[PDB]
Amino acid sequence: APNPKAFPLADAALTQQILDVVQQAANLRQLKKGANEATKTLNRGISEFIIMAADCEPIEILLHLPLLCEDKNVPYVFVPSRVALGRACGVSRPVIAASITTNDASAIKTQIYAVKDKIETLLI
Amino acid sequence: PFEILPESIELFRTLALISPDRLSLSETAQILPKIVDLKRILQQQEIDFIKLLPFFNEIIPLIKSNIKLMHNFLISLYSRRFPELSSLIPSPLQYSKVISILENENYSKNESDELFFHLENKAKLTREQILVLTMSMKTSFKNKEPLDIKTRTQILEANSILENLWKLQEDIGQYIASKISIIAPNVCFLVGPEIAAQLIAHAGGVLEFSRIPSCNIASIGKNKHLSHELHTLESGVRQEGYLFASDMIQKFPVSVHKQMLRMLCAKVSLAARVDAGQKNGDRNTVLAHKWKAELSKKARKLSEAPSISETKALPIPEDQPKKKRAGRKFRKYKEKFRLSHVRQLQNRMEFGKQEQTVLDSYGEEVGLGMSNTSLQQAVGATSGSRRSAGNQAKLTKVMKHRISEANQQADEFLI
Amino acid sequence: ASVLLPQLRTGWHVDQAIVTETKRLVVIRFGRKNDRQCMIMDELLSSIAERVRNFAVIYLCDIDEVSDFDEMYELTDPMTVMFFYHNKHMMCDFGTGNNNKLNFIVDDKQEMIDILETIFRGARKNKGLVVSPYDYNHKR
Amino acid sequence: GNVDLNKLTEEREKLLQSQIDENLAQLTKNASNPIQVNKPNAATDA
Amino acid sequence: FTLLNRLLRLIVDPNIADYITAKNNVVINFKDMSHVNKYGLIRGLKFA
Amino acid sequence: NGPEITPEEATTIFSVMVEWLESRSFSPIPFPPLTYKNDTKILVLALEDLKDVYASKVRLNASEREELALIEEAYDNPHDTLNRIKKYLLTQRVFKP
Amino acid sequence: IRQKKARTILQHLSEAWRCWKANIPWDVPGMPAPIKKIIERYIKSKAD
Amino acid sequence: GNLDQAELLVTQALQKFPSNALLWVEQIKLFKHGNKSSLKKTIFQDALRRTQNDHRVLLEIGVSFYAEAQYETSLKWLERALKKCSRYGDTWVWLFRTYARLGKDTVDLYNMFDQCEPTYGPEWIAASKNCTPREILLRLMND
Repeated sequence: APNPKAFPLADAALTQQILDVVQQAANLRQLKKGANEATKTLNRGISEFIIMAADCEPIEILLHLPLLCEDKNVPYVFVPSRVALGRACGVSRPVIAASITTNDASAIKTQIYAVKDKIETLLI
Repeated sequence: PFEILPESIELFRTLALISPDRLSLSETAQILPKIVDLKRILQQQEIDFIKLLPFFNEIIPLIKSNIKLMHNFLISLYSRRFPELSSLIPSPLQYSKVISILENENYSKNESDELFFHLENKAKLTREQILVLTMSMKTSFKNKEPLDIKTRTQILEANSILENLWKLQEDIGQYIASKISIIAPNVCFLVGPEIAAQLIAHAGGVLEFSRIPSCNIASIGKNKHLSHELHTLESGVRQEGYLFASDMIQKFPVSVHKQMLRMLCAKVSLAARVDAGQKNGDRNTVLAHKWKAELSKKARKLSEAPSISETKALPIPEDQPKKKRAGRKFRKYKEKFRLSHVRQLQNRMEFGKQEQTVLDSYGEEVGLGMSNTSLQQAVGATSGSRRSAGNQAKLTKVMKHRISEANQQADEFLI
Repeated sequence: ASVLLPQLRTGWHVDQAIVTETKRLVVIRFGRKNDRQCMIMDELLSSIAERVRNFAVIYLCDIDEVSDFDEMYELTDPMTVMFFYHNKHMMCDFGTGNNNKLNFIVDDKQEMIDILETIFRGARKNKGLVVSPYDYNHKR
Repeated sequence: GNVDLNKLTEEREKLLQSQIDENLAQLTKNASNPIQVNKPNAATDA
Repeated sequence: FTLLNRLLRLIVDPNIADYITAKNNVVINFKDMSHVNKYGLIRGLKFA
Repeated sequence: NGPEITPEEATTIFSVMVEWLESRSFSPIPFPPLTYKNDTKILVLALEDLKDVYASKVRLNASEREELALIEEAYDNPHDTLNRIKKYLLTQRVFKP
Repeated sequence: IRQKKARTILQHLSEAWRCWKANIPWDVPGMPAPIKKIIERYIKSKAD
Repeated sequence: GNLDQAELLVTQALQKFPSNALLWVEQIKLFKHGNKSSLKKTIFQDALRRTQNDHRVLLEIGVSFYAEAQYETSLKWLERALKKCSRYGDTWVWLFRTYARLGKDTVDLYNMFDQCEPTYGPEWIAASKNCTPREILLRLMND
């Protein structure tokens, strides 16, 4: 079962949507995988929204990213499966953190925005 | 007392103006003994508070900024007297010390103690550094008595303030080190306490350190990279810098330093993150242990080379002629390896005649041979025997890629 | 090498070895264990054996311990090697004159391999003689 | 001739166990040799 | 190289000198044995 | 044990150089300008020297071939090559061993 | 199973020599002391 | 005093309208304060990318460099800005200041000063609002 501190966890459909978005971004180079890269993105400001893995053990290695997001007002979720996330990113190896980055002239801008909105809805 | 430090912070911030700093300097001067002394005293006094930090985490970046500003000011003052000095000596404290030494005077034209003072008084000055400094002096330093005595006085003042600031910073770092096993236990476990302090101090808080992404950590606490100073090492680590100096890296051989260093950085970062996450007095320190173990394992693996392989045999020499192929597609490839028609011609040498040689400076030996037609030979050269496109030396995949990269870099530079 | 190459105990064994390699060629080294030249040859062949493996095979014979094969060389008996395929003796003309056996040390591992290769080729063809690529004519 | 190692041999005989002998680490080509062989050969594949 | 570098600086644009210094400081190799050239010029660099 | 030249020695010898230069009144060699007058010719010369080695030989090994290819590239896209060279001079502080 | 052991030791002997040639240390871990010493001696002799 | 809030606001603005050079300028200014003193060059690069080397962004960068007291670089930046669009003002002022700081001299600038000023440029505009000359205005700005 998934971690309590990994919050907000997505729901299934939402998770799927997010992964699709990630995949799209990966194809368009508008994504960055990896805790450290996510952090970098956040620092820059380029992060549109952050996707983490709930099933990161030891969860602690993420649980700065959420804080960062909060302090930068970037929405964020955890999805459940790090394997799935990795696959979406385009990496066989299992991944914990990714960042869909900003770029006005993306084909997938609209889609990304939708996902962002959804993420925001979750937060409270 | 306990209460002062926000005032100190405020004072530090007020300095965050720009050079020229003159009445500002005077203000700056005032700020110095007022504040930069009391803090030291407080530090010296054990048991004043444990929640000084995160105000010491708030202040250290400010302090750093202040120091930088001071350094800049100093450089401004000195430039046009000794422009290259900044280039030659990076570290601001060190620079200040050098300046002081340079000003000192007495037998400084010949030799004080000139090249003695540097080594002892400006502690850090390494032989290489010193040599470069000397060279610079010989060329670029003007040594015509200072633009004014006033100017000299000002620079002295700057040095005094800057030095004091540096001392304060050092004290703070020491304090952090003393505390760290409570601050960032995991990091300490991974690396060592002094190193942790150095890293953490540089960052700001542990939160700051965490925020720093792994790749950056390596080059925290590097000696600012002077182009003239040699760099390459058998190690292949480019970063040097605090972490690299740790046991965890420096215990293994030089083959593994680079990879090991890289590993360390990421694990250090992870540790920092963990520390940030955990609330005071949890001091879990299990993840860090695991990481350390893993690091060790990795190192061991790197050290341990591959098994001797079964010395792969030659194939049974059988003489098969199976191929028989041809095809525009397949011809080309093979055209690269086939002797060309002009080479075939060359390989024929006319029989009687003293057959035509190109004296190439490296070796005259070379006979064209019956490539060049009789009449042609009698007159001059040929581009009919510059025939082929199908063997014009093309690059490798790797080489091509490299060239592309280079081109890209060039383009970037041009922008 | 001692541990690297396989060594033979008796003449019968040797004969069996010679017969029973159908596919590969068979270099026997007839030599007195404690000699310099023989030792050198063994060392050379140790290296070669692994390489040539899929086409040739190397064996050792203590000539004092196994005295069956003094038919091969009329009791000249220096520390030699001999070449075999389908239980036929294989004849490797160097300069030396002893087309039968190489009774001399070659130092170039690669060279050794090449000569072995040549003899293998000859054997496959059916030839009994084979001219070495190299000359020799020094090491008699 | 071979005298300087006799003592060493004796020492070895004295010290080692069977278990130790059994667990002698099959040695890795510390001067990464086969890689180099592969690489030169590939460069100068004729 | 330090002495050399500064000497060069008296006759080339410093960048060039720096480049030269860096080049004379490479990892040399030989059939599985390195060393690094922290000192002592490389004779075979075309400018050398 | 550090550089065998002690600082005094360096000072002596550096000084000797500098004074000599002063005496000769020497305009220092400037960085190859982005649009150098004798650029192209120089490049050509360089490439010829590089080639030299091969002018004889009839086969090439792989490294040699690569070198030749590079030379050709330089010749054929001269401008690009020049730019690359300039970049290297500026920056490249590190090198294939 | 001594033949196998002998074979292994041959490789070790070779490999230390190789290392020496390269100019790299032969810091093999699990090897027992006296064997190691013997190997070192051998290498020294070879060098001589 | 509140800087984090400002930063947040800037970020929001960027998210909403990424291209708007003034937001970028503001961000740059914030960075120059010296909270990070890092992620600085990268940020600048980003700004340049988004603003297609916007006239004003370059100027801002130059100013920041001026503040940091690396003066040749600042001058270069200012020159670039000028090239991008000379009609804008504050840039000129900045250049003049840089020159003053350095040993360089103003004759060339004066010669090239034939082109317009209060067309655009914030400080310059403000000064104008506060007259009819141009060199006088420049002098005032310098002061």
